[PDB]
Amino acid sequence: HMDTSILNLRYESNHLIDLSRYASKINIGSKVNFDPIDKNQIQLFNLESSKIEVILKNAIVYNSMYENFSTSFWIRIPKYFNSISLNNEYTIINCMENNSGWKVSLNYGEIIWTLQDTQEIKQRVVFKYSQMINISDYINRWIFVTITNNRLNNSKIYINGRLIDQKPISNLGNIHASNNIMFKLDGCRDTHRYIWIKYFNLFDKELNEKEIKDLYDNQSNSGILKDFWGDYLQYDKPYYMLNLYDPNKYVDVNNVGIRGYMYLKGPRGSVMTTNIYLNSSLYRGTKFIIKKYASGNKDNIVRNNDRVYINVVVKNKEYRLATNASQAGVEKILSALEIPDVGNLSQVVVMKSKNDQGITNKCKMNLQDNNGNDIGFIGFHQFNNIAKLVASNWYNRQIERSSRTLGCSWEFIPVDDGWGERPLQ
Ligand SMILES: CC(=O)N[C@H]1[C@H]([C@H](O)[C@H](O)CO)O[C@@](O[C@@H]2[C@@H](O)[C@H](O)O[C@H](CO)[C@@H]2O)(C(=O)O)C[C@@H]1O
Repeated sequence: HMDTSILNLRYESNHLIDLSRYASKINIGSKVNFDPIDKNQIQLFNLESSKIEVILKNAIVYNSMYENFSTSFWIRIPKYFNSISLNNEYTIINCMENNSGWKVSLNYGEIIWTLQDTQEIKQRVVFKYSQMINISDYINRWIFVTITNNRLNNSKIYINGRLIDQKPISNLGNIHASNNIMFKLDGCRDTHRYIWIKYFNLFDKELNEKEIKDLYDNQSNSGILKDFWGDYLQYDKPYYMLNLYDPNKYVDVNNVGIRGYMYLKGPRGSVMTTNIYLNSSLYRGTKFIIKKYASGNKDNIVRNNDRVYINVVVKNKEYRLATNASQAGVEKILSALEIPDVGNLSQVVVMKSKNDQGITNKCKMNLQDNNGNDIGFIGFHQFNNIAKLVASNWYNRQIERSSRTLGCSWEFIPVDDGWGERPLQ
């Protein structure tokens, strides 16, 4: 019954603007980069001119002993690669003046919130993520940050709608924040560092748990499927495949044609920089390309419920993922077929977004016959110790979001500069 956002930065009507009633003024530097496909995604480099300043209407400048307030935004932070990034806290969102106010800063594996009163009393709340981990929910993936502040008790940091850390701030006095907000890498020693950011909001209350969940859901664009990094999933774009039940395996073929089969094999192998990161290799196996079938939309964005074809790239040539549904048993083994030779075989796939408590960006792929009847979600099944890819209605008959739909949960991984791995070929 009341929108509590007092700043809402959004790309609309050809400009990045504040949608709130305050219409705070925005100044964009010459070295700010925008995503051509998703116009709201903003890239800030470690350069002077790569910045955005917001001039706040005076009535919303924070100068108080008592007022509760919150902030939210989405961020995508490239993997830290070099020891130059160790022990180097750098500001990214600045509303400090004369050593009072608030800021968001980053450090190796950290997102930090700092409040400081006019007597120089400080409090920090921190989200810490490891870079020594097989598959990270956080490294180089879009994350939803929310920070809330109750002047009588705690400051809280949430990540993807989940509470991470809370610390008391009731000892802080008057906090006199800056007249402007500066989005800019300030004090970062790594010359190659950047961030992606979108949807920055300020709120004039402490947001509650539900409000934060709703904000997360709404801002996530659930009508559009996402790749592994959290960007829009696209047609005609090569992707490496991740199966969430077996994250240490990758997709391979051996032989194309109807006597061949797709399968999962492991382990993936590792990428490493000693003391800096140790992760599973992501660029392994045969790449998949999503192809337009039924969609009436002209763009290359894959939408929830889009019926598509899936192509497999083998030796730089495209083949069609298909199966003969007539085969005995509920599990229908998938093959990589010459596109002209697919005939009446089952090949149409319905793309669907999943969302739950686990990792973000999950996709399901429901194979259908040519009459539109379900063959089943694409997962895998053991045949003589070989984990062959299959379409199976066994998945569709399982309880939703429960652990038995893990095997048919996939993510699509394109090569990305914030990951830094070199493909083997
Ligand atoms: C709750 C229950 O009965 N669970 C069964 C399970 C279900 O039938 C299935 O998961 C659907 O929910 O099936 C089980 O596996 C069976 C094998 O033990 C048996 O040798 O062969 C069966 C098929 O002919 C079937 O595969 C399973 O998945 O564990 C048995 C389990 O109790």
